[PDB]
Amino acid sequence: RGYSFSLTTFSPSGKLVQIEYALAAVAGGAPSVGIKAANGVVLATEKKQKSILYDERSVHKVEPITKHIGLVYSGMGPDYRVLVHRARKLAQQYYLVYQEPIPTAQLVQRVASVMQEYTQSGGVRPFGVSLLICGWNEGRPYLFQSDPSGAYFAWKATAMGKNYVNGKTFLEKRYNEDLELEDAIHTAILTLKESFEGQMTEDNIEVGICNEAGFRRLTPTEVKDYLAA
Amino acid sequence: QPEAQAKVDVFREDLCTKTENLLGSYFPKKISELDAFLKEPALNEANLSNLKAPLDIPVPDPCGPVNCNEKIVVLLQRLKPEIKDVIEQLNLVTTWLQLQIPRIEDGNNFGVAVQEKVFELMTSLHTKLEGFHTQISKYFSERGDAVTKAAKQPHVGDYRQLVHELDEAEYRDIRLMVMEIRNAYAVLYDIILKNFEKLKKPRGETKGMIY
Amino acid sequence: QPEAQAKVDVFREDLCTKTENLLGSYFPKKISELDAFLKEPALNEANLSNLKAPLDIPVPDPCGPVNCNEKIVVLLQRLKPEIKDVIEQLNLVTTWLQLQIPRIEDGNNFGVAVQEKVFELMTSLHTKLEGFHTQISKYFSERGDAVTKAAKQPHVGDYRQLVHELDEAEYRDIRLMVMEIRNAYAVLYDIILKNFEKLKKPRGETKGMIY
Amino acid sequence: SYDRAITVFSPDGHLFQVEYAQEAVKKGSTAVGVRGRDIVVLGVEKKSVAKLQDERTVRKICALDDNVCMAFAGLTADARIVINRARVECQSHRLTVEDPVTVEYITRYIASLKQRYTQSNGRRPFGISALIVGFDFDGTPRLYQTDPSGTYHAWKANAIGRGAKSVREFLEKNYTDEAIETDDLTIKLVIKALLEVVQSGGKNIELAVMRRDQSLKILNPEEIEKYVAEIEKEK
Amino acid sequence: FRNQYDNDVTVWSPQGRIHQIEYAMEAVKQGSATVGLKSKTHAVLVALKRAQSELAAHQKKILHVDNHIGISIAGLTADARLLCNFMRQECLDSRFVFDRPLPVSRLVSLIGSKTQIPTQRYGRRPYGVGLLIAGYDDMGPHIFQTCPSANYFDCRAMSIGARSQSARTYLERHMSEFMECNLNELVKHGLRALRETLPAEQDLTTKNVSIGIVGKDLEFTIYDDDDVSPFLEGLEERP
Amino acid sequence: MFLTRSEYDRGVNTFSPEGRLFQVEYAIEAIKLGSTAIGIQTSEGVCLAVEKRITSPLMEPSSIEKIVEIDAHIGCAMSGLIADAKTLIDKARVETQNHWFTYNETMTVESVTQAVSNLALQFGEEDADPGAMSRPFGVALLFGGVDEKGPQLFHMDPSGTFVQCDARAIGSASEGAQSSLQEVYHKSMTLKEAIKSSLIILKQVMEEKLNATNIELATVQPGQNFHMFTKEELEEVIKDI
Amino acid sequence: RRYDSRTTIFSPEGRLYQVEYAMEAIGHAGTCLGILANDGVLLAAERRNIHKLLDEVFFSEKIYKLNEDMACSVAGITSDANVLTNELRLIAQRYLLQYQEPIPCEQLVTALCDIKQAYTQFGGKRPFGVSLLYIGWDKHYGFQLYQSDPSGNYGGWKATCIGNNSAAAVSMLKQDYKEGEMTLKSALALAIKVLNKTMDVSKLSAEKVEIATLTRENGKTVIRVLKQKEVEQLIKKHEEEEAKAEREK
Amino acid sequence: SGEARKQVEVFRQNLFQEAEEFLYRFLPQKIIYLNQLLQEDSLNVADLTSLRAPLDIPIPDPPHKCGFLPGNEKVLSLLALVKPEVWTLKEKCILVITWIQHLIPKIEDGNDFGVAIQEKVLERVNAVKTKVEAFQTTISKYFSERGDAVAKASKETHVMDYRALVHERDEAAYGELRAMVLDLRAFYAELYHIISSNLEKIVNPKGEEKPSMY
Amino acid sequence: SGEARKQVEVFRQNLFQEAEEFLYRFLPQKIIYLNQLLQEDSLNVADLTSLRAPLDIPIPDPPHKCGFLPGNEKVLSLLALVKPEVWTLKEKCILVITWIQHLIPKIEDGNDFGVAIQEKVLERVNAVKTKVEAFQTTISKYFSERGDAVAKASKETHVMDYRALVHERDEAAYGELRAMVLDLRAFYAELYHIISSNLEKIVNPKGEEKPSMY
Repeated sequence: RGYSFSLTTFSPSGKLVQIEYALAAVAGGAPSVGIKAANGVVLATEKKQKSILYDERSVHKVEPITKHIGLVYSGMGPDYRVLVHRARKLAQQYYLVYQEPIPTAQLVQRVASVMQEYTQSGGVRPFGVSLLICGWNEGRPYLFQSDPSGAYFAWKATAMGKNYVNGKTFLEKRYNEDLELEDAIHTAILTLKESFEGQMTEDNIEVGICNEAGFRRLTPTEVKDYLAA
Repeated sequence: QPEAQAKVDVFREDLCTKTENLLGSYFPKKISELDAFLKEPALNEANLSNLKAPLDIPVPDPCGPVNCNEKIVVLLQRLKPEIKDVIEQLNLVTTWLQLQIPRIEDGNNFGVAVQEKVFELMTSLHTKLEGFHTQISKYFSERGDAVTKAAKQPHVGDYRQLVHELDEAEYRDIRLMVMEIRNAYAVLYDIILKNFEKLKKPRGETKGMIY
Repeated sequence: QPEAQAKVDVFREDLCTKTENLLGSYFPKKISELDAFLKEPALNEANLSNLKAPLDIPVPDPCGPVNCNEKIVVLLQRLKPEIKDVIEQLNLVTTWLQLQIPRIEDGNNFGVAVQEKVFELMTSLHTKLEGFHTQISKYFSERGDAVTKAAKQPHVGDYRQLVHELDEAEYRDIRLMVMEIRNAYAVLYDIILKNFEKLKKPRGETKGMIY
Repeated sequence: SYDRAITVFSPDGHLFQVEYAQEAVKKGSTAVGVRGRDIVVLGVEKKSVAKLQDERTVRKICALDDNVCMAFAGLTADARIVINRARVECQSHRLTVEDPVTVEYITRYIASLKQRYTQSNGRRPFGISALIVGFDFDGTPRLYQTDPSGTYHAWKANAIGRGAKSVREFLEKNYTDEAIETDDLTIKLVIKALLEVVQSGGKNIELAVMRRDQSLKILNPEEIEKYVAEIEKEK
Repeated sequence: FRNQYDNDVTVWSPQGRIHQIEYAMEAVKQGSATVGLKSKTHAVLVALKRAQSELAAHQKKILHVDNHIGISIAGLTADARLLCNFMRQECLDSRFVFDRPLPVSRLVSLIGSKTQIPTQRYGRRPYGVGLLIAGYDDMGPHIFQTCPSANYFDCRAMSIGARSQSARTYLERHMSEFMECNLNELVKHGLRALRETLPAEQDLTTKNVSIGIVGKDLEFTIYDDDDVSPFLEGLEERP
Repeated sequence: MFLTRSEYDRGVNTFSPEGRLFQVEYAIEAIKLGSTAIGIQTSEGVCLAVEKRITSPLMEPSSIEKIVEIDAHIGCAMSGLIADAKTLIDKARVETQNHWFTYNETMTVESVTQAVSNLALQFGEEDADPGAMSRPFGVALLFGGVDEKGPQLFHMDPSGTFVQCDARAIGSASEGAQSSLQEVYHKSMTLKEAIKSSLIILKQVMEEKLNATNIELATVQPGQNFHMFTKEELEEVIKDI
Repeated sequence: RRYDSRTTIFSPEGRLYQVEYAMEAIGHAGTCLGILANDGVLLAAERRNIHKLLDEVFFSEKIYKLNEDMACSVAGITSDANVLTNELRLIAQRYLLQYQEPIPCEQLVTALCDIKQAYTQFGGKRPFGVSLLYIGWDKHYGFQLYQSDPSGNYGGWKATCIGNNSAAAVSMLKQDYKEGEMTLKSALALAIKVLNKTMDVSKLSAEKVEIATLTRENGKTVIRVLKQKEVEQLIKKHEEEEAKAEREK
Repeated sequence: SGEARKQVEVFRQNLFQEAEEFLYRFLPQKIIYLNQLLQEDSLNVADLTSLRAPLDIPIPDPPHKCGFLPGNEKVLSLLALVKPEVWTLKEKCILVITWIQHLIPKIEDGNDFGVAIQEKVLERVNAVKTKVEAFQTTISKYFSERGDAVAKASKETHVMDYRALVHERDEAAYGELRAMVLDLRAFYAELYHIISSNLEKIVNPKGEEKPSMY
Repeated sequence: SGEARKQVEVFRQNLFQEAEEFLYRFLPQKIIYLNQLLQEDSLNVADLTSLRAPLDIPIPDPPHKCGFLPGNEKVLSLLALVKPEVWTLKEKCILVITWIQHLIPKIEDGNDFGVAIQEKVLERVNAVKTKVEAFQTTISKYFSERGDAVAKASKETHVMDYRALVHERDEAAYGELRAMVLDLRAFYAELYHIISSNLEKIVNPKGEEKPSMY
């Protein structure tokens, strides 16, 4: 009824419906999986393209906010770019003020605060993208998810996007805390494999790894090797 | 004046307890009982030609008493108690919900709404069951008219066919009423059970108090 | 006009006092009497066959006075005063709320709305009771039609069955009516009692005196 | 139809949302003020201890400044904003004119704040009515009341809040020059009146007196017990 | 239904008509009639004022913007007072900046621009006053009318207000005579034209008629209750 | 046959088919909710009278203030919402004072009404300023004062229109009081006759019996400044009725 | 019809429904409990989140340290909470800069509550949907526990629970809490007992609860989140104590 | 034509004076008279057995047209008292509906609230009209129904349900008459209350013309 | 009480399996079976005159009860084929209606889109039910109408319209049986199409549990 349309209106039952509707957008998004291994965090997502015509090198689902922090998204694509840019900017502001790379937890709190701001005003629409943010700070791997609501949770492993619920179950069954990243990247490709609905190919999937060295996107050749397994 | 408040209170408590018993036990037991009746062979007969009962009316170039179709009558005797029972229980559920409806207020209406939507569905079942009762009553009158017409006019073959047809139709209607009653009992349970928290306490817990 | 005012005031006072008496004392008392009546054995009979009454129609290979089902008649005689009593009470309560409805105004309609919602429920009951009153009459006419039909056409067995079926149905309907009559008295008590403050004073007595 | 916006005027020229805010005041706890010749007494009912709740935090009666005290009935939070804003003004007047605020100046200021909220949509009228008691420079006792609308009136005695109608009737009959003759008698009148509307006894009334130059004093629960006893004994 | 498309000035109707602007135009009809006519040397405004009650004074229908320009209002008085102030300030501004009486035509263009902005933007209602503006500038006597819609027209003569068709009719038939008319004749012709608007029982009186005259040698002057007596006395009786 | 749809009434800034701007009209209706106030202008002076409408004996009569002094020369009797009146009386008080400061003279009653009227007209969202009430003001003020032109009474309405009135009644019983005023008013009446006549009309319109407490009466004769009859003076005049 | 949208419209009957609707949200949230004891004040919360793949990187999910001398637990929309906690931390630091003394506990609560009232009064913003318990020691009133509501109305409570099954907890606390006799050790036990009843899980996981205690030691307040081993001992002690009473029965 | 307006104006004025008089005289008097008819024991009979009226039809037993079977006299005398009242109310209700219909104002875009008060009052007057008209139909239905039962009962002497129907039909009319006299009394009362409470808006729906804003 | 939920859940699990089975197998199979009947020559008779059945009623002329008049055999054989078919569709629809009603979720303020997909489907199933129930009624009416017309013809041998009516009634029934089978075929098809396309929301209206905002 009336509660559904407004974003500043709590429904009888105290649910802000437009945010719930916004989360539904993320669910419709392409599957994305994040596993936090002891030595690293692997972020991977499906980049399935409608046609061979699309040039894959042009746009990347997995992006680097800073040398040690990288993010993947499930949801509305235009929105991801806005958040990524604000994130890249928020980090540079930390560097200028404190001259130290931003701790990952700090960026996720800051990006989330931006998301909450969009939620408050009637004029704007909540962002429809959820971000998985992975980083290596203080010799420790970190993985975090920020939902359109503005809430950040820390996940040892999680999957967002289509078939998220099934993905999480597969991961809970296959997750070992002591896993090394080389094993973990394999676990992730398997998790995506569950819902791919097509032959996975190097182009169809995009994967990124965070370690002491810092966030990097595995190039297509490297993934082909991992897929060969 | 609460001098007789005890009478009002007893009725209120009794309805609540009776309802719990119907919701907790009678409805589950009846669904099993009815499923057994559907399993029972009388309800399921493949060829209605078997159901057909002979008419003694003479065929033209003084009719003896022409009996009814016993098979149909026996099925009716099993079904008639059940129809009346569901109507009584439906009244009980309606009464219980109405006692649960709270003091009318401007807001926090969701809950009063849930109650109304549930009340509407129960009332819809009441109508269908009242209709089922009417269909049972009409069968005797129509069949009786059909046999008299057949007897008065032996020349008309169709009137004879109508008696057989009305019988065939009644068997099918009875089986459907039984199927519907089983369905009606279950839906009544599904609606009340799924929405029980709101039906029982529509307004919800008392809040902090802004004033 | 002042002499006229006295006549109007007398009615206004009389309606208000009577309603409080009905709600305060008569309604609780009636709920108790009716629930007792439902428990009374005549109202609950396990075998409807006992209800069946003799048909003297001579079965064909001269009809003596056929008689009414006394058991149904005695129950009806108990039920009929109650059905009439409830309708009268509904009128008193409907009139009372109507006199309570305040001068029409463009706001603070809540309260006038509560009065309207209750009226809808009271009106619904009045409609349902009228249906009960009508049903009682139809039973006598319908059964009478069936017996004449049975007498006219002894050959048709179904007509005799109809007379028995009608009596059983009436017994079942009467049982529901008693339950519903008790429920109506109860629901009326709950709705009027719960929202009494708005019904008695729809607008409210506040005088901020902003103007 | 004409009740959804403060700005809209109903056919018949009634602004409904302002009237509805006045209804909110009625839901609030009762408060009574009596202007005695030398003492002004403000008394408010306390809803309940709740057992596990500290009572120091809940205070209906507050001092706007040394010479002005206010009691409120209505949404509690709004009162805290109005009380705070009045306190800033009392001090600001002292800064601007070097003189202590008269009781009426504070009443007019509080009223204007409320009217400002009623005037434009996009703000909700403060749902509070307040009794402001004070002694003026001449030393005349003054009692004023304000309503969500922004109307201020001076009342010799008044009750705001739930049951106000009943207490005000009691006060109309009970109030007399004779009753206000003794400072104790004045405290007794308010206690007696609140007793009429309070479901419990003295346990549920918080009462305070402001004397000609003395600061507001919230009477100790024991002092209240003594007064209720004298009243009960006399009954 | 078509209840929709009429709520705001920002909604175009399916057939190209902005209804609120039209509804605003209806406001001028509600007001008392006013007639404006011009001669080669003078421009005249005559108005039929209305009174709330016998005790109450008749309202002001003719207002002086400047020595060379004056207006007569038909419609909501409030909108008129606001527009008049804008016009007066625009005229005062020209004298301070350029030391020239503002050309009357230029002022009407400015009133049009201010008036149009409410029509296209959500928010302020379209002004619902209809204004007849009369002035003598170097180009000559000028009579202009402004609709609640910002459109403005230059007229040999015009009547705006209730029952103003009747006046326009008289003016059209006797129009040629006006150009060479003397001032007394021109006001007399106008008083007759507004008389047509009046109900048959009602008659022009010193109390309900206001005459404003501006000319090469005459600064805009509003002859009022006792000063309309010279112009009114010469008039005849109802046709 | 009833067509009661309305649907153009809600929301100022909306012109009804027929161009009626109903919200403003409804505001004019509000003044009828207010207590009746009657003003008579006579050569001797202008007299203003109002009915207090005191709800409870405990409320102090002095506080109800339906007649107030804008300045010594001009006074105002207000009927309608009390609160919006307070703003309009304030604009008037500041404008009279601003005129003394800028021009060292006393504003005429008409200019002061024009000044308050200008504020009332702003309700239309005419200006971009945030601090302007969106709703039309709900008060009608009768402003009476002795100026250069002698005793004058101007009546202002929520629309913001102002007119001189020899006698006007604003308020609940204005219709009917006005009718009576029309019969009684003669230009030659002295203030003494007017005070008696106005109070006679008020006694008829007011529900309660007239008593010094229930009425407020003021006069601004040319030599004197705004004067409010005290209870003693009021008692003498009411006794004469 | 609908007088429950926009947060600025009083309903006939004077109720602001949007605030009431907001209060409903706190009910869905995980239970948080605070008990005041003569020695110290404790906050214990139920970490509703129990998904196996979640990491306890933070000091606490629901307990936040507003200032050296005070702490808060939040129940309600998490995003709204993050905004309020940031604000509370700034409000406190501003008092210290201005008066160079720690913010008195009530004042921090009163100020946040004022931000919460404003959101209710002005038209565009939704009322904040969080209810939070503040625990702190102030020189003026010693150890204090305060509970806040979306309304902006705050209260001082010796013990209170906000969130799911709050009513059951308050009832249990009402009989169990002994005024003037509570010690942190006893209170931690009362907390485990009430939490056990309120939480649906038969056994408190000891990973399903977070308990934080504020005590003044050596003249400086210490807010410590009890580590899991410490809580596990408390759960075992309760399990044994209740079992012993059952064994006696 | 002014003369045509005058002729309607004469009718309108007469209706207003009658309505005012009916409101201050006939309506209060009727409430009292009807309450008395209800108070009278005739409509307050404790046992319906006394109302049972002789049905002289010979029953069939083993070894001509029935003699005149008259209508239940008790019911008829009550019907004779009620029938004038049903018509007085219908006519007086009609007078009121015309008064309101005449008072309805020229259709306008807004300030149509007074019209609404008139519409809601009319809706009540219409509802009362349908109920009262039905009462008149019931009287005829009773005579036809009782008559048909008497005919059937004589035609088939054996069936005794038909005999019960005659007794029941008579019983119902006694019950109905009691309710009907109650309703007419209540209806005069409700009409007086709605009209008196809302008289100002009904008499002058749009009110005094708004002071010129134009 | 848990025991009660278990039995009802069993009924639900049975309903789900039966409903799924019906959609997967019975509905497609029936569409083929009913289309076969339409193609069958019996339902595609070129000349309706062939369907005419003899009415041996003596035709009157200027100088006994008619011999038994049998019902058109062709129509009865066809009706016998149609009457079982009508019943199965009504039963299979009732199974679907119950399944959807069982699946309707707990009433909640938000996420009511799924409830709507179900409600829209319920509307189609309700509409189909009324149409099919009507078909069952028509079968009964044909026998009664043909019979009454035959009776009238015998009583009044002279009127020949009565004779034509009987022949006409039979031709009408034949046309309607063809339409009814065509409708049953279509109804089976429509239910498969609406349920198949909208199955995910119909089975799972609310959807999976969302991430916690609390």
